[PDB]
Amino acid sequence: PKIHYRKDYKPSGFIINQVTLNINIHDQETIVRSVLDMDISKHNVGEDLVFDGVGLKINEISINNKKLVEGEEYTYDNEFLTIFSKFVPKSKFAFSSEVIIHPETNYALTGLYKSKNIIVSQCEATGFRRITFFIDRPDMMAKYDVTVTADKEKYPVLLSNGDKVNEFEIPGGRHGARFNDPPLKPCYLFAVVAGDLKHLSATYITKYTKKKVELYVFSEEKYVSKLQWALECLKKSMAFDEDYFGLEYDLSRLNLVAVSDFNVGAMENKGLNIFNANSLLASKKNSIDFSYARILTVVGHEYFHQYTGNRVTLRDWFQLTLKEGLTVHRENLFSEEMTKTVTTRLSHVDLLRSVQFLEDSSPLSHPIRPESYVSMENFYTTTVYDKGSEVMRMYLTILGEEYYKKGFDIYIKKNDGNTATCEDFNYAMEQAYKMKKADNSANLNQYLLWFSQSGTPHVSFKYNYDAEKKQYSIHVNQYTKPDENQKEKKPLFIPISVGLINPENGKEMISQTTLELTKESDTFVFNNIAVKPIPSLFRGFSAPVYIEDQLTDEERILLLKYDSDAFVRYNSCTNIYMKQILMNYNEFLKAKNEKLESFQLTPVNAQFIDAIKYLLEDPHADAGFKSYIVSLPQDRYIINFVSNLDTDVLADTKEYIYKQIGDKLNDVYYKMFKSLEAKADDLTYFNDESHVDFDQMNMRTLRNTLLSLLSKAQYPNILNEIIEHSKSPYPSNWLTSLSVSAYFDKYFELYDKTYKLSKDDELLLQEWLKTVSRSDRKDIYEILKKLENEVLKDSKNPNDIRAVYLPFTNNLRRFHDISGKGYKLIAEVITKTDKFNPMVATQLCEPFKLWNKLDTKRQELMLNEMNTMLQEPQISNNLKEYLLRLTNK
Ligand SMILES: O=C(CC1CCCC1)N[C@@H](C(=O)NO)c1ccc(-c2cc(F)c(F)c(F)c2)cc1
Ligand SMILES: [Mg+2]
Ligand SMILES: [Mg+2]
Ligand SMILES: [Mg+2]
Ligand SMILES: [Zn+2]
Repeated sequence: PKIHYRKDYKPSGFIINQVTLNINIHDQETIVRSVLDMDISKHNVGEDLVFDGVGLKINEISINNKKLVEGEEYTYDNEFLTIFSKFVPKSKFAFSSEVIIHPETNYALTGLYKSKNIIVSQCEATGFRRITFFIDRPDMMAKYDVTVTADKEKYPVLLSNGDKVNEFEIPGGRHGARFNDPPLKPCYLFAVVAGDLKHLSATYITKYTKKKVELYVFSEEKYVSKLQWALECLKKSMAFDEDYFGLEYDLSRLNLVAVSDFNVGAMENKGLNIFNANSLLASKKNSIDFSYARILTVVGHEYFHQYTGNRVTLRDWFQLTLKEGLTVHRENLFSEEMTKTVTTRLSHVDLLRSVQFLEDSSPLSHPIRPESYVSMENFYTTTVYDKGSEVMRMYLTILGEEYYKKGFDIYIKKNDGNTATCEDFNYAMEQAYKMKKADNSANLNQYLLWFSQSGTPHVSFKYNYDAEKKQYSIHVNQYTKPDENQKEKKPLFIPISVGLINPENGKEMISQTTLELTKESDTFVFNNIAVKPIPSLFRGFSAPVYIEDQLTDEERILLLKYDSDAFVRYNSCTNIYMKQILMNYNEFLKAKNEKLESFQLTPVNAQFIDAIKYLLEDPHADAGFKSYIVSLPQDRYIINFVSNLDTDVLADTKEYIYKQIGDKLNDVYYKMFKSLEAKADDLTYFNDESHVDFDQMNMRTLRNTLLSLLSKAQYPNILNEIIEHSKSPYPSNWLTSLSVSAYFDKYFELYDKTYKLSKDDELLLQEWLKTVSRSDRKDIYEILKKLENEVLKDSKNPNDIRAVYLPFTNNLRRFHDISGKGYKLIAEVITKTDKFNPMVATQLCEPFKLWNKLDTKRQELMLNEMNTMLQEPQISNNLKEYLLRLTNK
């Protein structure tokens, strides 16, 4: 297994200047002819010419139109085509090849493949080599001239990058289209699509150049009525890049294409963005509310890549976070501006501190720019994406908007049209830093440790107030635990956005302030502080760290009620919950270990419950924020704070705390569930796909959260509400009715009702599958078997497999059944999936990421299943390398 090392980067001895492709799609095979106009680079030392080429069937290869012969002049081992250096020209030459590939049976969904009746490519990271021979790395930038031919009846729509410059008929019912893309691009941005596609289209006029851009959104005919929101989102994305960053689209046309079979969310191929249908298609009758923010996010993300990834690209794959972290950050700015809801930022923090913090304390922990890799298909991690985004966001926090925009424009102007590295971005940010500090000696050299140092920093606080001096001090300490990547961790540049709240009136005591912590510890002193404040720390979650606020629950309640910052209010609530959870967990654990016949549990803080009621009853307070405060922290957030976590004890702990709060607040919950109905379920715009109301969707989130709490509590006659909820036109509601009916004898009645509502829309049926999978049912294992036999069967669609199994893996009580039956089940699915889709098989390993954080019995059970998977003779490269790293082999 070849290990690639970041320090080993060297430019190629060759240059590829022009790619001319002929892709001829036939019924049982696809023939790919390619001419590469090539040259010898200044770094050449007379080496063999080695092309990447994976799974290609060679018909012929030639240099300068002279056919090469296997064995004497070249070897091919199904991975590398080697042309011996004595046959490689010493000046400009043409390399040509004709190969046969087979998209119909390409179930791994990389390279050229068939998704239902659509032929589609996926080339990032190293998938272009599955289509034709290439030096398949992003610094080999070239011009592309691409012709595609196909049966006209089956494939009337043909698309590739660039301008369509010819269309022509071919004998035998075939036709072709030629696409010329003159701007240089790396091969991972190549794409081709062929199918019987239907579309919506619009014309966008850019802000400054006033160029007309044609926008096309494509799907199969059955779902063309689900394209409208995506088109709206694309217009919004273009306007935001113009308005915030001053950046306009440079091409005449942008196509977005939905396909049913896709390994991830979407892909930014230049002018031809290709999407998982679940991240492009929606309608109000056939989609849950989550689809609307998802499509906005993913359309936005792929659009923002046109600058941060496409026009400025990567020198090498170790720079992945330079385009992904930065594009996630750009999408976050966009979505926060579009939704105007605090829950957009809170949702990203919620994901980071559960999923990404877990990764960063697991054996898989890596920095956002790793030092090595074996599988690029395993490289696309929440660390690279989401911690990367927080690292890109910290530059904006440090510089402020005006200087951040100045630094970003420096980055774009200096690197437009070229490859770049993480240092290039830090350099541009540093220039803005010098401007802001009015100090040409200022630098961001320490900031580079965010790219190289793995692990989550811990930031802790102590305070001092001198009432006579009116002097307040915040003493701050930072610590990152040593791990496999650094034995000694260095202090980072941590920006701490802070406010000081007057506890008597709730008002701000200082102006906007960002503490710059650059040492292992520092003391920040504030004068003329007239009363002892409550500090509001890491406003907006200003650095990706474990925050240890050292506040009392009384102080946290005051912030929860009266602070100005949504994150600090949410975090103060989180911290109150965590203190309770750890305390009750240990009490339950003691009772279990000591086999106690009786014991006591510490009750939930009554002033905390009073504060929740106060916020819930405030009509001016935000419904999305309300849904967060009545929900306990994510299990994957909690696990970062408990060694040898017994999942049964945690489930008992959560149950006690929810029952404590519900015993006091259930009448409030029910009153709110009823009073929110009119605005939450308003149908005024149900048949307008352009009208999306994120506040209204948050009201539905709150109602569906409250209904779940009330159903679990067996609130009197709540089943009446559940049944009426099942009749709502909104899938978010009627799928919720299925979920919350798990606690009643009507579950299988609603199972059948909602199945019939879902079965005729591919994506809605996947949402139904997720709802069943996550149902809190004692018979969930029997239910999963029913889904397997009746709905899923032997589908190779990743959306189907992920929908059936991943939600169930979050069932704390049942997935972690002490028999190990849940670990056995998912391991069987992983091994089965690995036969045809190694990338998705590795995604299905997600529940095992926390294996060494569980109690010792469950550690043993998970490890046994992982070792069983590792012993499969046919295990893929992806899955083997992932499980070897995860099990510390
Ligand atoms: O969809 C997402 C996550 C979403 C983005 C917005 C909301 C979260 N991310 C994709 C992305 O960054 N798009 O810009 C992304 C695209 C291709 C690959 C990828 C595919 C393969 F088939 C490979 F083999 C491979 F090595 C790599 C992995 C990820
Ligand atoms: Mg092949
Ligand atoms: Mg405008
Ligand atoms: Mg299907
Ligand atoms: Zn991306």
